[PDB]
Amino acid sequence: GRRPARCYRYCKNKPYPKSRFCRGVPDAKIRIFDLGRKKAKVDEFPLCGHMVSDEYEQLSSEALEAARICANKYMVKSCGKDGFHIRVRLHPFHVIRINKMLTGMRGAFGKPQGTVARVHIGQVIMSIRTKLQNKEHVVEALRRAKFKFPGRQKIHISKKWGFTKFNADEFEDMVAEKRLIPDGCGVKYIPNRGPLDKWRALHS
Amino acid sequence: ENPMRELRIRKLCLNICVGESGDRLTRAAKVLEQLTGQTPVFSKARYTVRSFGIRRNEKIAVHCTVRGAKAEEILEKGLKVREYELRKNNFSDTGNFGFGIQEHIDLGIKYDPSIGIYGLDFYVVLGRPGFSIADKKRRTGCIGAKHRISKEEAMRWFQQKYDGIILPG
Amino acid sequence: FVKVVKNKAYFKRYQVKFRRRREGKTDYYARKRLVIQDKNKYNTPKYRMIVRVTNRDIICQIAYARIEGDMIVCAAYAHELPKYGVKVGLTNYAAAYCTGLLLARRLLNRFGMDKIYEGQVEVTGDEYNVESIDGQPGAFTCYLDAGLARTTTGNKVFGALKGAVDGGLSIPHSTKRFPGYDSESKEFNAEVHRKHIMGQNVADYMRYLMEEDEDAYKKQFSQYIKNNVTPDMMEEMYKKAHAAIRENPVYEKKPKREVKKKRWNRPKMSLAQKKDRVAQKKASFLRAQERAA
Amino acid sequence: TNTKGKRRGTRYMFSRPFRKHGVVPLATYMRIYKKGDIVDIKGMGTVQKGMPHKCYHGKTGRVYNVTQHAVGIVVNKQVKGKILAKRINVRIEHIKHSKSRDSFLKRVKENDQKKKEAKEKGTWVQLKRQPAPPREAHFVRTNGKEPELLEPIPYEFMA
RNA sequence: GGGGCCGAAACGAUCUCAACCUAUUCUCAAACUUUAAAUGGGUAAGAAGCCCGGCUCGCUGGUGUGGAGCCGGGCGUGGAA
RNA sequence: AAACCUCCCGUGGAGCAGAAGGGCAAAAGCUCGCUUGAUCUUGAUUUUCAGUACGAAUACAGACCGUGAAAGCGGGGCCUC
RNA sequence: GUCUACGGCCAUACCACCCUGAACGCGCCCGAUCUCGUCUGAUCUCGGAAGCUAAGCAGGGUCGGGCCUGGUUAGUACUUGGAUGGGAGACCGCCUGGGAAUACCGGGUGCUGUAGGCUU
Repeated sequence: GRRPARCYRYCKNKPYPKSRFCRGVPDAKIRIFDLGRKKAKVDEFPLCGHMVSDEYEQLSSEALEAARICANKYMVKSCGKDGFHIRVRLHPFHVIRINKMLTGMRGAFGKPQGTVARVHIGQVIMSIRTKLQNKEHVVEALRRAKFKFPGRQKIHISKKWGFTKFNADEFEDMVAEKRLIPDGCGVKYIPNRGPLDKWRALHS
Repeated sequence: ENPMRELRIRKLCLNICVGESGDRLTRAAKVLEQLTGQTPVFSKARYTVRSFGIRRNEKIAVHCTVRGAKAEEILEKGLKVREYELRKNNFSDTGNFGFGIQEHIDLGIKYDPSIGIYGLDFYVVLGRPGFSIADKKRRTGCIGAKHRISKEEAMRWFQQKYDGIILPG
Repeated sequence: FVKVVKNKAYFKRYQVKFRRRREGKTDYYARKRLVIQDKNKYNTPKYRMIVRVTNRDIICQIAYARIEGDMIVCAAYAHELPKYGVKVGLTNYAAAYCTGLLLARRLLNRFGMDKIYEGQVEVTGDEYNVESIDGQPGAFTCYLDAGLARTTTGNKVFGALKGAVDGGLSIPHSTKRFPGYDSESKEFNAEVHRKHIMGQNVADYMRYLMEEDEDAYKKQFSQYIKNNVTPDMMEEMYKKAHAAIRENPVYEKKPKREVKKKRWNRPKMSLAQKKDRVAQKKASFLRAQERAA
Repeated sequence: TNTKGKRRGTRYMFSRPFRKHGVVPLATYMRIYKKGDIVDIKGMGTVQKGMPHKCYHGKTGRVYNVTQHAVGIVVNKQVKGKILAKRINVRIEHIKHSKSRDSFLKRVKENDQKKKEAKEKGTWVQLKRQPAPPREAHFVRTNGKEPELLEPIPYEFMA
């Protein structure tokens, strides 16, 4: 029992997050923001397939859940139950409002309906990483998740190694020369600016 | 061959907590009065605790601080009660120690029917000559890094002065 | 484990206090009240009586604030008193009076009022103040600076105050902090203040020590014995010291000999040496594992 | 309608900058201010007495009265039909010397030096300031090498 | 610290699972901010200004000190578009 | 786990009567000593402004004072009702 | 070169650890009758000078943190003005001028006023 997404598609008002003033907000539908084999190192999922928005719109939490289930449902079936790691990079913080009828607009200020996620042009919505032989399994599964989102979205396969900020063609040599240390989902960048005893902790 | 890195005692703090107030508190003041030789100073409650039966701004405990050669005589008398025995946990991380007793009669105080049993609580503050920088008026400052008293250094000072037989744990 | 307080964010938010505040010398709350002038005065200097009693000396100075830094027009130290005939006891109340007296007489010498505003010569310890003489240049005025010193009754900071006032400096003050002002009966005894100025409070102590045991007398007043100072002769010794200040308060500079020009301190290490050290340490560490393996 | 308070919207105006809180520096207090000095206003949040109104913040005025520990100045405030030359009383911590005038005074002294000089010579030296002229046609050289060709980049989707 | 396990028990051992700590990482804030624009708001761009010499002051005043006001005099080369 | 004492860290993350914002660390906070500048009287200015009031406030001036050793501070409440 | 007293700018000055201090100094330190205040000369105040750089303090160092100043980020984001520009809209492109902030990578780790000392 709610209004369609056409009413709240555009970013019309200022950001209105859930805070001390904005209280009494019902809980967002999306709770888990990443699943799969999330307990995995960065050496086994070097694909980094991304979902990139193309408009300046609002993405609701139930729309994120709709594209979370359908992308995950086929992705388990395609490569396996633990052959992937997916994330959603929109956390819905903006709170939309209702002017509920039973008077007119005599003192009409809105009541929270739910959360919604503001997105910019070119900002990543959904990120999927897996092995190299599941490239076409990720692209067409993300096409299935496009139908759960309003507006136009485009599919881009990034050149980044996993969910890190480093380029995938040159991720290996820093590991061998010891400038990068993996720690679970991410990697540790080691500058030459710390104490030299930290350098003596490695290189031995 | 250190000139004045010798570990002396800065103060000996004595406090008695009768628990609530009143006639029990003021009768325990005479216990600490004759033990030291100076007028003790009471202490107020910080706030209200119905669990312990105290309320705001209440005379709970009485405390006194002893300096000079009077402090070590009390410390030497208190270690007779404790059999020259301490524990590893008694020493603090700041290189100080202390212990609590249960009966003041064995400290040379004669028993009284009205003035009943009141245990003590000892805490020893070790120090070096030069520790008064952190609490004087004009030119304050932290007392070094290797000039501080560590937990390990406080253990061996007791073992050479009073033949420490401290059990582990 | 528990949270570390001094993290990166701690030093980012941390605002350091003033350099003299961090060192702990200047009380900046009282400084604003002391030295700042009224804006309708238009660069009229506000002279201040700086007294700083250290462990083995007493420093008395006169200052007024310019924007580049306050100007010490005249100064007087307690270690100059041996020239006037004070061999020992340079950090006592009596020496505090002389260095306060020395600064006032020295200051009057520069501006040209040695003869005018003589002050107290028969010094007693009662209330005294300098009245401006009509048809004459005005009496000098300044304000006492205790700094961080606890201003209780009988402090040495007020001893230099009495010396400066008797020297001929019009400083506003009361008799509440002078030694002799009885706290409970609320009256000032001038005879008690005279005893501290001439130093009979030290004389009574040294007479007390010689009677009760001799060896503690040797320990306490060591250089007093070496300089042949007995309680009988100190009063006129100070009067001669007080007298000798009066005729010649001017200060002569010590001649500067040619400097040897050698560096006792360790100089700052350069960047190239900084870069070489870490490379050398890395090379030594790398060959250490090679020898081990 | 908003309220008519004295300090409305001064959350960031009368606030000290980052890592500049604490004791006010003593150089601002003991500055000297004569009559006719060009003075700008910047309200300081530490002191509260003698605080100027927020409408004068960032404006400049001229000194007409100097009291013991405050300076009265005449500012130029515009209210909806005209500029009022109004008189305000303000404490010292909100008072700074305006250096807009200082560039003109150092120019007058330099001009008068060059007015007494060349008076025995008679030469009309250019005395007024001039705007930026055309760039005075000049020869530009390249040392043998040819100017390397630049190229627009092909498009690749960075995101 | 809850579940157990070898333990009479033991910070003895033991797989953990929990909150906490330390380096990371995703996403924000009209009533958050270290930073921080563009557009704007005041000024000044000389004669009502400078440089001199001197008198008055009951205000301030080591000091015909400081400040203000009065006089007399000289600078026109009209002090950015 | 919270009663009382000591040591160390502690840019303030507590407190300043209240709603919120700003500001404050040998303070403007906590605790003592003394006091009633919360006293009398002209004028000027700011705040809403029509540049009119009321209220609030800001420098002063003339007095009597409080406090402090003094500089100074104070003619109500750290400022915004 | 360096120190003391009073400061100006208020982290290039702070923070953590280590090393060195010749001389003057600054302090540590020894006591409590007098001035003074505490439960206690621990603090404060006073009277001193047997010892000491152990500490404070000064200087130096850390592929140190922090801070200051630069490059990169980036002519990106943003933005004055303009179009009978696009697009269904959301928004975007162009002309005209201005022009940021992260992450990341470099350099530096107090100058200075007066008076008074030491290195005679």
